[PDB]
Amino acid sequence: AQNPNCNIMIFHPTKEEFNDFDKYIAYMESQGAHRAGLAKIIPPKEWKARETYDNISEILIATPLQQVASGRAGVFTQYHKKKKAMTVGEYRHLANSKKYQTPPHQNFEDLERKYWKNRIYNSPIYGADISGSLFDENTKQWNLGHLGTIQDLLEKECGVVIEGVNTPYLYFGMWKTTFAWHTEDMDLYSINYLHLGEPKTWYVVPPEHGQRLERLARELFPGSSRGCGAFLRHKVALISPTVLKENGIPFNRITQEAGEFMVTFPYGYHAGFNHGFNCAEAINFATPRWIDYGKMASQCSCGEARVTFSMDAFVRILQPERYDLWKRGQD
Ligand SMILES: NC(=S)Nc1ccc(F)cc1
Ligand SMILES: O=C(O)CNC(=O)C(=O)O
Ligand code: NI
Ligand SMILES: [Zn+2]
Repeated sequence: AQNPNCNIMIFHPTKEEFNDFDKYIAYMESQGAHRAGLAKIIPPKEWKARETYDNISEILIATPLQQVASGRAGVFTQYHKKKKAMTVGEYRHLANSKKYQTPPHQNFEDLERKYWKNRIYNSPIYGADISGSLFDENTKQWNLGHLGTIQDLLEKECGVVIEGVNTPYLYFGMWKTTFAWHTEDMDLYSINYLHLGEPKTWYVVPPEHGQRLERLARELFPGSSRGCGAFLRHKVALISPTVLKENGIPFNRITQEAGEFMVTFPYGYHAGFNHGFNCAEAINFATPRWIDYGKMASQCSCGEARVTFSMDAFVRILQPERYDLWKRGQD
């Protein structure tokens, strides 16, 4: 078996290899990349997402989110407080202000130490889940707005035609902005391109060990666990690498820099933080290997998770027994 230790693998496709997206995902998996839950893909030197990022300041962040923490440094939740709208130019200025800017640091490891020591004592503001794309329409390779849709994948594999669409989202981040431990909706893949700015550090649990993370989360957030059998779907819980190590949870970490893609694989739990002002673009996708994960995906039915329109069809077709209860939490 390839990659038995479930290490995060890094790929350097040639421009020829970068033509066929599906084929290269399949190649990565033939080398065992999915066992880690996360892979890095460095694009060919000849490739670019767009010409410049000089004219993005007028993009609107309609609902910036202030991420307010509760708990202890290594085990905490965050809730999202809605703030007034601001443009990307205004947001960048805020990110670079004395209150919010990245502190002096020696290297990525030093900054990581500072993040886990001090994150809970600050409330950074995130521009998340903004529908849109920064890929040039003439970019033909690995354009996240031009991927085959999940609905067409389900139709190709299972013969059922369903409603729904599948478009990218933009994320504008600043120092300490945080993404909580989660897998994707319906345990789908995700792909994330860091367009511009400071790095993003990722943590990931191998899919074959996801239930170990779930068990620890139930122990560490006992009230949340009683309230919902799938509360990590709420995307609000953080557990530090130190606490994961103390509890013997297998995981890996890696830092993504501007110009690099990350792919998360079905049922690969991940979490992380931004180093400073940046912009990422991400979208979910599927392959034939995903279908069995979609059939088995846990669901939140307590009402907190609240998902896109398009997940309805996924649950309806792949999980018909669960559909009645799930839809109740969504109305
Ligand atoms: N490459 C960068 S950081 N360009 C940029 C970012 C924000 C903005 F408002 C205008 C331009
Ligand atoms: O970048 C972020 O804030 C979160 N991204 C993801 O969880 C992802 O791409 O799957
Ligand atoms: Ni994700
Ligand atoms: Zn729930």
